[PDB]
Amino acid sequence: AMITGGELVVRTLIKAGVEHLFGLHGAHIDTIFQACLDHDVPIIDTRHEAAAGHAAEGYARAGAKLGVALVTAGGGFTNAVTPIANAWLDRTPVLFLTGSGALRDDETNTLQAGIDQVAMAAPITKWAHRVMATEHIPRLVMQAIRAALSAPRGPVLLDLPWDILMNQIDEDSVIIPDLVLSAHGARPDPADLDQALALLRKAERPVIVLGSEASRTARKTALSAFVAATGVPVFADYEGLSMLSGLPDAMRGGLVQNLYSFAKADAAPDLVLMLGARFGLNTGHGSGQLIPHSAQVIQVDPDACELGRLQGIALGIVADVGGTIEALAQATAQDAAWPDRGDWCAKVTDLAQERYASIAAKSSSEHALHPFHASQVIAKHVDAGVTVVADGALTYLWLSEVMSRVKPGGFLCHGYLGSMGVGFGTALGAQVADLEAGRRTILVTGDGSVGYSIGEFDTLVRKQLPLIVIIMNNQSWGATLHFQQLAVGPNRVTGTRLENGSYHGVAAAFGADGYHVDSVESFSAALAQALAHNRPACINVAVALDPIPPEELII
Amino acid sequence: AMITGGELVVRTLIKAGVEHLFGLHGAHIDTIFQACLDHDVPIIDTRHEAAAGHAAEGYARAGAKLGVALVTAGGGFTNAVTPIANAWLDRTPVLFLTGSGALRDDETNTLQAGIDQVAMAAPITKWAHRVMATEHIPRLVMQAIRAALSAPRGPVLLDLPWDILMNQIDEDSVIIPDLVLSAHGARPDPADLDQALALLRKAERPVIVLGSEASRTARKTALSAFVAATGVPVFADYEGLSMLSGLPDAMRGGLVQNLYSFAKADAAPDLVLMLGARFGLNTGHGSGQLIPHSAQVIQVDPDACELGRLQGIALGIVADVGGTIEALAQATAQDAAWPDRGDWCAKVTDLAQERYASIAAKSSSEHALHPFHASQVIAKHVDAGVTVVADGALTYLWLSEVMSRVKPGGFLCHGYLGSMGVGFGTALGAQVADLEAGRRTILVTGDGSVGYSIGEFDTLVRKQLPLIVIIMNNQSWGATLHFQQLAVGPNRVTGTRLENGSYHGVAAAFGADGYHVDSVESFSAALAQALAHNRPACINVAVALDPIPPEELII
Amino acid sequence: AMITGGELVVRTLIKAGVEHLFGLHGAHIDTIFQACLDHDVPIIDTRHEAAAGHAAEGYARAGAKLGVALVTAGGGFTNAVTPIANAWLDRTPVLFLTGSGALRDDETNTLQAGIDQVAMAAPITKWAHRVMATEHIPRLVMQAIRAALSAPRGPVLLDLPWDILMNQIDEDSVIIPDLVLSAHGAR
Amino acid sequence: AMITGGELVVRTLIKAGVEHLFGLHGAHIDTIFQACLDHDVPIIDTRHEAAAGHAAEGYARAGAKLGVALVTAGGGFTNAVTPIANAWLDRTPVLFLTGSGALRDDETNTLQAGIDQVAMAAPITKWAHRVMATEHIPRLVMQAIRAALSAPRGPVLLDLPWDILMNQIDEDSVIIPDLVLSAHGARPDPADLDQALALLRKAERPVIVLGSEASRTARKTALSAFVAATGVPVFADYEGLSMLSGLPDAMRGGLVQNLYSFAKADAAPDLVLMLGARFGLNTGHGSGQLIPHSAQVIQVDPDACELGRLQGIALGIVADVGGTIEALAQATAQDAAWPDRGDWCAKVTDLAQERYASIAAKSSSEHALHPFHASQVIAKHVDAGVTVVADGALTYLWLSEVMSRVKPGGFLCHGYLGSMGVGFGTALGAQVADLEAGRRTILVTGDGSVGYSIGEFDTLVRKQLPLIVIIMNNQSWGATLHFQQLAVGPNRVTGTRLENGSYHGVAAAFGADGYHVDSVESFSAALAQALAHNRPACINVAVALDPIPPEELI
Ligand SMILES: Cc1ncc(C[n+]2csc(CCOP(=O)(O)OP(=O)(O)O)c2C)c(N)n1
Ligand SMILES: Cc1ncc(C[n+]2csc(CCOP(=O)(O)OP(=O)(O)O)c2C)c(N)n1
Ligand SMILES: Cc1ncc(C[n+]2csc(CCOP(=O)(O)OP(=O)(O)O)c2C)c(N)n1
Repeated sequence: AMITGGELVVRTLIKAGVEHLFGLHGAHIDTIFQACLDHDVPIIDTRHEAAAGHAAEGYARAGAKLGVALVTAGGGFTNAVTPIANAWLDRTPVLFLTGSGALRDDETNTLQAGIDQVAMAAPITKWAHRVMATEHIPRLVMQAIRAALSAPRGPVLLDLPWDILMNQIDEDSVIIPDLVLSAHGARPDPADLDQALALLRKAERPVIVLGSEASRTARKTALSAFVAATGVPVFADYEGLSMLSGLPDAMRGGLVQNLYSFAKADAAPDLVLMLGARFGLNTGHGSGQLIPHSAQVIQVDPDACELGRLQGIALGIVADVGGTIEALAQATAQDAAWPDRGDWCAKVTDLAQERYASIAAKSSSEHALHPFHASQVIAKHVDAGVTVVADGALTYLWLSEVMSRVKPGGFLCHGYLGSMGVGFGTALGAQVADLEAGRRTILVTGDGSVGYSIGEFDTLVRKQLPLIVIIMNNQSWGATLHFQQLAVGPNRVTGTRLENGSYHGVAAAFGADGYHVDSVESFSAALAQALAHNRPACINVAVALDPIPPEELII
Repeated sequence: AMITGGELVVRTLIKAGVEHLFGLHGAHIDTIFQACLDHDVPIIDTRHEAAAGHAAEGYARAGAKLGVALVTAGGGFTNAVTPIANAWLDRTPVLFLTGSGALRDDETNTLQAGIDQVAMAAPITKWAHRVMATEHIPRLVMQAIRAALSAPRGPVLLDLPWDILMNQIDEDSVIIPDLVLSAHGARPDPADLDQALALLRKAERPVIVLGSEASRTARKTALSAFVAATGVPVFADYEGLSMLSGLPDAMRGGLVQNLYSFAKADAAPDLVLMLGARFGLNTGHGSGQLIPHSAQVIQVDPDACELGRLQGIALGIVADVGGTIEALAQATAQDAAWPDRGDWCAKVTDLAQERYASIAAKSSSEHALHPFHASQVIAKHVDAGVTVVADGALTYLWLSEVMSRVKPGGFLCHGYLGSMGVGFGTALGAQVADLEAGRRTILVTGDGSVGYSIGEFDTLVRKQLPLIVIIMNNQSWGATLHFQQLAVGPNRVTGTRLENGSYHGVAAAFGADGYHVDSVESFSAALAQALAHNRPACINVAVALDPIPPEELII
Repeated sequence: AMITGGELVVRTLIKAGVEHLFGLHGAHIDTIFQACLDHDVPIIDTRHEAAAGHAAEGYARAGAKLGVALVTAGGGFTNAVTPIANAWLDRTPVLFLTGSGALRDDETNTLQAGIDQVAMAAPITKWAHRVMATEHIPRLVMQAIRAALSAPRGPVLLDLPWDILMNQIDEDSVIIPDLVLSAHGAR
Repeated sequence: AMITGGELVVRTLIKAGVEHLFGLHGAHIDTIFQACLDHDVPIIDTRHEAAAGHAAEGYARAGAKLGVALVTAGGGFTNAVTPIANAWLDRTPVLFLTGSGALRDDETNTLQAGIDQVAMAAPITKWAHRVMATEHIPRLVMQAIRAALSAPRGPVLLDLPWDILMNQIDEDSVIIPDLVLSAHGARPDPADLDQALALLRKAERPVIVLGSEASRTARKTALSAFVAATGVPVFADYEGLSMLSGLPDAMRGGLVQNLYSFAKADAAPDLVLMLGARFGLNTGHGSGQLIPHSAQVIQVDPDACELGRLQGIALGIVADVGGTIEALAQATAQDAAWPDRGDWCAKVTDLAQERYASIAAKSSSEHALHPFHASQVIAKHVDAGVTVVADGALTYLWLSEVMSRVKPGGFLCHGYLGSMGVGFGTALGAQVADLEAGRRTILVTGDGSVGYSIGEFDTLVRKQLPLIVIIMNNQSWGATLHFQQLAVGPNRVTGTRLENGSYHGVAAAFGADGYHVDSVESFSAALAQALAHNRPACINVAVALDPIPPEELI
C-alpha cells in the first residue's frame, strides 16, 4: 500500500477514463510505464516523441476525446514541442505528461536536466506546470485534464520531476478525485439565441460554418435536428468537415472554401452563423472572400478575443459550440414552420458541382497521374467507415476538392501551424481511436512530408495497426517549388527537389506492405487490395507536379 | 485626415465606452494624452504608476466595468506590475496600455528600451501583446477589451511602441470596430441547472457562496428573484460582499468566514452552491472549515480548472456566474413553491450574532482605542451610498467583523496577492467611479500600508477627489509583528515597528484635511465631520496593537 | 544544531562578506530576519520594496560591491521589479532574495502565491531561479553571488519558497562554501 | 541595387566568413535560399529541421567554427528546438535563423503564425530576438554571431519575419559590418596564472581536465607546448577528447571517466586543473569519484556560476579556456625546468591499461557479437583522419572504453541533454565540415536512436556525403531495458524491445550501401570496405544486449 508517484498518475488517468497513452520510454518516467503495465493500460510506443505527440492529437481528434502523450525529461520533452504547438493552434485536447530532472538534484548539470520545459511550453499551452510534491499528483493531473477538455480545447503540459514520480507514499493518504466536470457545454443567453434565430429566419441566403469546437463535442443528433428544422446549408473548415457527414445532402455545403465563387454568382450569403469557426486562414481571414463583408455575421466562440477578430460582426456570443448546437436544436424543435430553403440549397449544390466539374475539365493524366485524378480514386472509398488524414501541401489542396461530396467518418488536415510531416503520427493515433469506432484510417501525404516520421512504419508493424499510408509522390517539396517558380522565377528552383528514394521500399524494410503505382488503374487496384487486408500499407503514387490546385491560386 | 496611432487608441476606447483613464505622463505615450485632451476624456494622473494601475482596478471593481491604466515605456511599465499581478489574482478587468521602445530604434541601447514588457506580463495577464503596426491598433485594442471583459475577468497588457503611436495614417484607412460582445454570459445546460436545483430543494441546510465574478456582472435583480423564491441564505468572499446588499436580512449570511462556527453548532451546511467563489484563501482552502467535507458542493466557475480544485464536488459547471444567476432566477420563476427555510435562516443569523457579541464582550478601549471599537465607528456610516476599501492586515481582519451586518455599496479588500499598500490607488479609482453613482469612498488602511502611496494625497487634492483615508495606526507593520511574537517569540520582534511620523501632517502638507484621534468620541467626531464635506481627508487613528482578531486566532 | 533554511541563507551571505541587507518584512522571509538579528547583520527596512531594491543598487554602486535586497512573496517581489529592471540596464550587481509560496502548498489559491516570479524576472536578470531543497541554499546563494559579481555585473533573483526557508536541517549536513572567485578580471 | 532582407542576411553571413548553411525550405525564408543561390553558398537541405539543426551543431563541433541552421516559420522553428536545447547544454556556437509570421499580418490567425518563437527559445539560448526592421538585419546578424562565438559558446535564435525578409531596400542605405571580434580569448590575470603554476609545480599527482571550451578554440600548439614543458597528464570529457590527439602518449590520460579507479589504487590526484570542464554529468558531479575531494582544484571557466558549482575549489578563474592555455604555454616557455613526472604518467597509463584489460578479459563473443569487441573493430580505424560521432546509450558507453587509446580527429558524443537520435544530423553536418579537413565521419549509433532521423539516408545520397552509419543493433532501447531489469525487475520489461525492421534495407531503399553483420570478421570486412569507398553506408551490426558496460554500473 506504499505506491509511487507514477502509480498515482496512472490511477488518476484511469479514474478520468483514459484508456490509451502514446509515448516513448525513458527511465525518468518508468514508474508510469510500470503502473500502466500492472493496470493493462496500453502505451503505444513510437520511434520519435514527435510521432507520439501527434498520435495523441490524432487519437483526440478522431475519437473526440482526451489524447495523452508521455515523454521523458530533456529531449523527450523538446521532441514533443511540435505536437504541442500544433494542438495549441488546432484547439486539440491533449495532456502532455513529461518527465524532468529530480528536484533534489536541481542545478547539478546532470543528465537531461536544466531545460525550463514549462517556460518553453507556456506560449503554446492552456496550462503548463511542474509538480512540486508527490501528494499533489492526483489533483493536478485532474486539474490539467479539466484545463485541456474545457472550451476551447487545447494542450496542457504537466511536468513530473523524477524524484516526485519515484517517491513512495501511503495510498490511503491521498484521495484520487473523479473527473467532475459537466459534459454539457455552456449555452447562449436565450435573448441572444432568440435574436440569432430571428435573424436566421429572416435571411434570404443564410449559411452556417462549423469549426473545430463542433467536432470536439460531436453533438450530431442536435445538429441534425436543427438543420432538419431550418433547412439552412452548413459549411465547415477542415476540422468541422466530418460533422457534416450525417446531414441531408441538400444542407451539406461542404468545405467553407466553396463559398469563394458565390459573390461572382450574385449569391453571396446575407447571413453567416459561425460556430467555432474563427476568422483566419481557413475562413479567408478578413478578406470577405468567403464570409462576405455584406453579410450579417453571428459568431459563437468560447474565446471572446475571436469574436469579430478580423471583421465586424452583428452578434458576438461567448458559449460552448456543442451547448449552442443543443440550444439551437431545442429552440427549433417545436418551432414550426421555417421558410423553404429549397432554391438556396439547390444554388449551393450547383456552385459546388460547377467547381468540381470545372476542375475535372482542366485535369489530364495523359502522361503522369494528375493529383485530382489520384484524389478521385481515394474518394470512391471515403464514407462513414473511414478516417482520412491529410499531410503534404499540394497533396491536401488537391484532395480537398473531392472531400465535400463524400461523407468521411473523420477528416484530419493541417490547421494553422501547417507543419509538414505531422500527418504520420496523427494518422497512427487516429487509427488507434478508430479501432473502437470500426473505421479504417487512410493517410494521404506528400513524398516530402512522409520523410519526417518514416520510421513509424516500424511502429505500425510492431503494433499491428492497419494504417494505409498513401504517398502522393511528385519528387519534391511541391508547394514550395511552385512558390519558387511562381513568385521568383522558372530558373529559381533550389532546395525543393526530392528526386531520390523508394518509399515503398522503406516501408517494406520495416515489414509493411509496399505498393508502387503511377496510373488511375494501378492505383485503384492497389488501394482496393490494401483496404481488403487488415495490414499496414504504403502506397507510393507517382503523380504530376506541374498542376496548380485551385486553392493555391486562391491562397 | 492623417491621425496618430495614439488618436486611434483613444477613438477605439471611446467607441468601446471608456470614460476615464488612470496614468502618469511620458513622452512615449503623449499621443494618447493629446487625443484624450481633444476628446475630453479625463486621464487621472497620479504620483506613481502603481497608484494609477490600482486606481484603474478600483474603478473597475467599484464600477463593475473596464478599468484602463496608461503608462510609459520602461519604468512606467515596471511600476505598474503590482497592479497587474493584483488584478490577475482578483479577476479584475483592467486594460493596461503601456508605451515601449520604438521598433525602428530596436537594439540601440536607448532610453527606456530593452525591457521585454510582454514577457514580464505574460504570467500575470489573460493576454499580453506588443503591437506591430499602427493599422492594427483599433482591432487589437478591441480584442484586448474583449479578453479583459470575458469570464473570468482579468488584466490585459497592450504594449504600444513609440513609433507605432507617433506614426500617422489616413484615419479612413482603418475601421474602428464596435464592441460587439454579448452582455449576457453563457449559462448552464438545463440538465445541469435541473440537477443543481433538485439538490438545492432537497438540502436541509443549503447555502450560496458568491465570488468576484458575481460582482463583475452585478445581476442584482435576478439574484433578488432567485433568493426570494428559494429562501436560501447567501454568503460571499470579500469581493462578493456588496452583492448581498440588496437581499433581505434573513438571507444575508454575510462574509463566508462566518461559516467557521457552524460545525460545532451541529449546523454545518449539507449543500453549498459556489458561484465563482474559488477553493482558496477566502473559502478555507481544502480544510472543510467553511465548506464542509460532508456537504455536497455544486460549483459554477468560468474556469474549469477551479472546479473541485481542492475538494471533491458533486456537480461542476463551467458557465458565467451572471448568466447562471439569470438562469437560476428564470427557472425558479416557473417551478413549484420552495420549502420554507426560516428556521435555517434564523440559525445563520443567530450564529453571526453570537460571533459579533462575543467579540464585543471581549473588546476594551480602556487604555487605548480597540480596533474592534474603531471598526464599529466606521460601520455606523456604511450603507449603499458608501464604498469601503480595506488595506493593512490586522486592520482589515478587524474591519471584516463589522462588515456582514451592514450593506455597503462597495467593499474592496485584499485578494490572494495580499499586497500591503494597494488600497490607496484602489480607493482613489473607486472614488472616481463612485462620483457618477453619488457614492462616498472610505479607505480603511494601516499605518504601514499607507506609506506605499502616501504621495497620492497630492492627487486627491489636485483632482478634488473627496476620498476619506482612515489610518488605523498601531505604530507597526502589525500582523507581521504578531507573527514574530506568536510564531517565533516575544523577544524576536525585528523590522516590524514603525514608531515615527505624523501621517495627518503629511496629508496636510499635501493640502488635504488632517485629523488625529485616539478615542471612540474623537474618532466619531472626525469621521462625521469628514463625511459632511466633499473634501479629501486623512484621519489618523491611534489604536491598540496587542488585540488578536478572530481571523488571526483561528490561524 | 538544527538550523532553518533562512539561517543557511544568512550564514552563506556572511561568508561571502555581505554586511548589510535592504528590505521589507514579511512572515515568508522571517527566518532571514531572525538569522540576521542573531548575527548582528543590519537589515535596512524601508517603506516600499522598491525603495529597498533601489537602496541595494545604491549601496552596490556607491560602495563598488554586492547589494542585497530582501522581499517577501507576491507583492514583495512585484514591488521590487523596477529596481531589478534598473539594475539590469545599469549593469549593477544586486542579489534579490525573494520569498514565494510554499512548495507543499502549491496550487492552493493561497495568500501571496501563484505569481511566477522567476518568469517575471527572467528577462531582466543574469540569472533567476527558485530553490527546490533547503540543502541547496548555500551553494545556490554562492552561485547567485558569482553570477551577479562577474563581468558584466547585473542583478540576480533567488526565489526561496516559504517551506524551503522554514525547513530545519542538521547544520553539519551541509557545507557553507567560500566565495572563491578571482578578484582580478580577465585581460 | 534594391535588395531583399534575405539578401542582407546572406551578405552579412558571407562577410562573417560563413561558407555553409543547413536547413529545410519554406516560402517564408525563400529570399535567403535565393541569395545563397546567387552567391554560390551551399544550403544542405535535410529531411527534418531537427536533422538540419543537429547538422549545424556537428559542423560547428567538428569544424571548431560557427554552425548556421535555417528554418521556416512555425513548425520549421518548433522542429529545431531539440538542436537548440542540445547546443545550449553543449556550449555549441550555432546561429539558428528562423522565419516567422509577417509583422504586417500579426494576429490574423494565418498560416504558420502565432507561435512566440523567441519566448520558446529564450530559456535555451544565449540570445533570442525577433527583427523589427529590414535595415537592422546586418547589424543584428553580426550581433547574434558575436553572441554565439563568445565564451562560453552557445546557440542564438534570430527570428526574421516574412515581410522583413521580403522587403526591398536600397543596398547603399545599409552598411554590412565586418565581424570585428578578437580571435584571441581573454586570459587570466598574471597573479592568478602564477598561483595556478605554483600549485601545479608543488603537486605530487597533478592532472588537467579539458572541456568543450578547449575544443571550440582548438589551441593545440599551445596545449602541446604547455604539456611538454610540465609533463602533466591530460584528461577530457567526451567533448574535449579530440584535443588530446596531438599529445604524446605519456601525457594522454584519455577520458576523465578513467579517474574512477584511482582512489582505490592509492593514486587519487592531489591537484586538478579544470579547463572548461564543468562539475556535472561527465565529471562525477560533486561525488569526488573523479575529481577527488582531497585534491586542490584550480577551475578556469568563462562562466563564474560554474566555479566550484558542486565542490569547493582553491582557485576560480574567469577567462577564456583557449586564452588560458596560450597564457600557460607562454609562462612555461620562460620559467625554470619542471619536475619530472614520468612515474605519475606511467601510473596513469597502467591504470587505463588495467581497466581495458579487465573488460577485454570479461568480454566474450561466443554466442553473439559482444559490444566491446564491436567497439574494438571500430577503434582499429580511428586516427586523425576520422571523426567519430556517438549516439545510442549502451552503444556509446561501450564505445567510450576504446576511445582513450586512439587519437580521433574528432569525437562528438551526447552531452548533458542525452537526447537519443541527435547523432544522425550531427554526423551529417560533421561530414560536411570534415570535407575540407580531409576527414571521414563515422556515426556509431543504436538501433533505437537511428530511427529518429532515418530519412537522412536520403540526404546523404542526394548530397553525396560519405557518412558511414554503424548501427549497434541489440533489438531494443537498450539502456532503458537494462534500467527496467536492474532497477525494477526481470519480469518488468515493457516499452523497450524493438524486435523489428531491417535498417540496412531502409538505407538501401534510400540508395545508400547497406550491410548486415554479426561477427568480428563480418563487421571488420564491412567496415574496411565502407571505408575504402567515398559512398554513404549503413552497417547494421547484430550485438548482444545482456552485457553491462562499466559506466552503466558507475
Ligand atoms: C515543418 C515545416 N517545414 C517546412 C515547411 C514549408 N513547406 C510548405 S509546403 C512544403 C512542401 C511539402 O511537400 P510535400 O510533403 O511533398 O507535399 P506536396 O506539396 O509536394 O504535395 C514545405 C517544405 C512547412 N510548412 N512546415
Ligand atoms: C507588498 C507587501 N509587503 C510586505 C507584506 C508582508 N506583510 C503582511 S501584513 C504586513 C503588515 C501590514 O501593516 P499595516 O499596513 O500597518 O496593517 P496592520 O497589520 O498593522 O493593521 C506586512 C508588512 C505584504 N503582505 N505585502
Ligand atoms: C529523446 C530521448 N528519448 C528517450 C530517452 C530515454 N532513453 C535513454 S537510453 C535509451 C535507449 C537508446 O537505445 P539505443 O539507441 O538503441 O541505444 P542502446 O542503449 O540500445 O545501445 C532511451 C530511449 C532519451 N534519453 N532521449
